[PDB]
Parts: sequence; structure tokens; C-alpha cells
Amino acid sequence: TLTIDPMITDLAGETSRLRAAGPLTRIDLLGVPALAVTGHTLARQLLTDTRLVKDINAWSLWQSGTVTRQWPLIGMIDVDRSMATVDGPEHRRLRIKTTQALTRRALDALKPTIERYVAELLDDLERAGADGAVVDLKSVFAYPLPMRVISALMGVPSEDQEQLLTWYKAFFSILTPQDERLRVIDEMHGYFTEMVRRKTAEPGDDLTSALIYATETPLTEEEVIGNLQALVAAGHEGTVSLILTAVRALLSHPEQLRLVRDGEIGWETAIAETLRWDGPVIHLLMRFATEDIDLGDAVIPRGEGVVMSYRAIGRDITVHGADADDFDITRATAARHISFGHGPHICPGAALARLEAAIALPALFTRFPHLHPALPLDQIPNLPVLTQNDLSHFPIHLG
Ligand code: HEM
Ligand SMILES: C[C@]12CC[C@H]3[C@@H](CCC4=CC(=O)CC[C@@]43C)[C@@H]1CC[C@@H]2O
Repeated sequence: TLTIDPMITDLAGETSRLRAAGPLTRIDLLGVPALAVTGHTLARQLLTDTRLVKDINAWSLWQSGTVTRQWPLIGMIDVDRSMATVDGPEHRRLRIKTTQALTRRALDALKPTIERYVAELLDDLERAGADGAVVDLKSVFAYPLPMRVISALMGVPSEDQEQLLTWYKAFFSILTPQDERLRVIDEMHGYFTEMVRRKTAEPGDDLTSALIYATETPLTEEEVIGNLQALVAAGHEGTVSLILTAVRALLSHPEQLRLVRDGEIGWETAIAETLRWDGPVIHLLMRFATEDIDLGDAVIPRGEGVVMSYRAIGRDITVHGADADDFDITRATAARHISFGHGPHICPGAALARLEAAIALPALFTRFPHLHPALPLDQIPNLPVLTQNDLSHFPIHLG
């Protein structure tokens, strides 16, 4: 069994240990055992296997009361009913209105909004960078942008977004005391409950109102609340990491940065290789076997929990080759990654996340062509967030 270090002290060694022990291996998540899927081919297979569900009531550890809400990771699994917790035909019903809102056409009408948030945040970088002062790319640029974009889509007031970010920081950190974590989870549920009620009595041009007023069976209020929570949480968290890890990877590989600025390699292709090599998700919790799953050299027992170790999956040497642990935007398999998932629960906002990074990254390097880091890589740790690739900071000189 591999114990996942909640402090993320040795992410590179742990990721390689997971790859070496895979494609299926036992992990320990803060005292709770589970199975981690670390192989790319096995992941794609299980992600489309209908004997694996997200419903926590299918977990034997939850049924028996062995895992309770005292577990610091329980907020990642015991969530309100939504597209993230259901499978089968009900899943399509809880997802279809959202996917209609995230089409290639639908995002075109949203593209100018993103471009304005980007331009506003670039000005914040310039203001904080007066007199050659080092600026935190994260806190000034990468962290606020995805929250402003998902808030505009969902209809979250601008005045409320700081509070949401404050809640999410405590929610993700393993250093949050468990009584405070549970209080924040409750306060967040109460916030989105009251927002859904407010939008029910006053709909707007936003996705929350669309989820309430669709004209199949209408979503229950619980399901709208659950979808809203999953959309804001995933919608703001992942893209922050993507923007920062892409900048970090290209600044430390200047010859590849030259390729994208000169147009030899598209930004969309650099974003794909960032997702494969250093993506926003480390481990995805959690799936549960409704019956014994015979793989042929291993069995997944009924009721067992199954984690998708997407970071290890991205480093799969069988699919990507011997240099899988290297960042190379020119590799042929960069588009074959599954860092947005696979199967029916594949990220519904994958196109929006790709668009946000595809706007922000060239915007950043056009506005500040000579930007460079103010800290070396060994002084940029991950935050203690076990399941997410969350960077502490990225100080830069604007140049
Ligand atoms: C770089 C940015 C992002 C990454 C890497 C990412 C990745 C993922 C992954 C790995 C999953 C779950 C796959 C699984 O179940 O195994 C997921 C689910 C989900 N994501 Fe994303 N995501 C990103 C951005 C977004 C955005 C922008 C939105 C919304 C606009 C979003 C909304 C969701 C939702 C609602 C789910 C649950 C879908 C379901 O269970 O049917 N995410 N995402
Ligand atoms: C894990 C995640 C952030 C946490 C999200 C999760 C989707 C379901 C969910 C809804 C909540 O109420 C809290 C956070 C969670 C648990 C997201 C899937 C993509 C992103 O990485």
C-alpha cells in the first residue's frame, strides 16, 4: 500500500512510485484504503465500465460507518446530488442543460467576456508591478480569472466572489481544522441554496436560471443546487492550476516557449502537453464497484473505492514513451491525454477551460514579453491539497 502524503513533499517520487506499482495498486488516503488506477489503458476501460458508480452509498466503508464526516477528504465525495454523483440515464438528465451551455457556439458568445476579464487582470499585474516590484502571478492574475468567468456564466454576484474564494481555500487545504472544514462546507451549501432560491424568484441570463426554468422532468431544487456547487468548484479550481503550470513549464523550457511565440507550435498544443505532464488533477475521488470486477490478473471487490490517479496516468510510458516524465510540446501523443477524464463523467467544461487558457496565456506574453520568474522552481511548492495540483505562488518580474 502506498500512503499518499497530504503535505505533497515528494510529488515526483510518489507519482513515479504509483506508475511503477500500477496500473492498479492499493493506496492509503489518510487512514482510508482504496484502489488507485494509474494506467492509461485501464483508466479508459474503467471510466466506461458501468459497474463503477460515484454514489457514496455504494462504498462499503460508508455503508459500515468506517468512513464518516470526520475524514478530512469527505468533502470531495459526500457532496450534494448532481451530475457528479449519478450514473446512467439520470446522469444525462442532470447534465444536458449544462452541456448545451458549453458548446463551441455557446462559448463564442462568452469569449469577449473572458477577454475583458483577462485585460482587466493584466492591468492589475501592471499596477502591482510598478517600480520593478515582483508580482504574484497567482494571486493577481491566475487565481481570480476562472472565478470571474464561472461566476459570470452561473450568475454569481461579483461582490460575493471573494467570500467564495475564502471558503474554497479552507475547503481544499488539509491544514483546515475539521470542525472549520465542516462549518465552511455547510456555509457554502447555505450560500448556493439561497442563490438558487433567489434565481428562482428572479431569473437572469445565466446558467443557474436556465437550470431552474428548463421546459423531460425538471431538475429538483436539490439537483440545481448540486450542479451549481460542482460547476463553481471545478470551474474555478482547475484552470488556475493550468494557467500557472503552463507558464512555469514554458519559462523553464525557453526553447519551447519560443516555438509557441513564433507560432511553430499552437498554444492549444502547449496547453495539451501541460495537461498531460503537469495537469490540475492529481487524484479523482471516487468510484465504487457495484459487483466484483474481474480484470483477469486482479479483481476489484464489490463495494471497494477506486481512485483515478490522473497525474500518474499522464506519465504512462506505454502510451507516451520513455520520455513521458519530460515536458515536450512537440510530442505526438500530447493530444491523447485524458486529464479531463473519459467516459460519461468527462469534464463538461473542458472546452471552456481550454478557451480560458488559450486566451490568457498569449495575452500574458504579449503584454509582458520579457516576464520571468522571481523564484527558482525549488522555492515553488504545492499547497497541501492532496487531490489537486495547487501551486503556492508564482512570483514574476514583469520585465
Ligand atoms: C483545466 C481545467 C479543468 C480540468 C483539468 C478539469 C478536470 C476534470 C476531471 C478530471 C473531472 C472528473 C473526471 C472523472 O469523473 O473521473 C471533471 C469533472 C467535472 N468538471 Fe472539470 N476540469 C476543469 C475545468 C472545469 C470547468 C471550467 C468546469 C465548468 C465550467 C468544470 C466542471 C466540471 C463538472 C461539473 C464536472 C463533473 C461532471 C460529471 O461528473 O458529469 N470543470 N473535471
Ligand atoms: C475535483 C473538482 C474540485 C471539487 C469538486 C469536484 C466536482 C464535485 C464537487 C462539488 C462540491 O460541492 C465540492 C467540490 C467537488 C468535490 C471537481 C471535479 C473536477 C475538480 O477537480
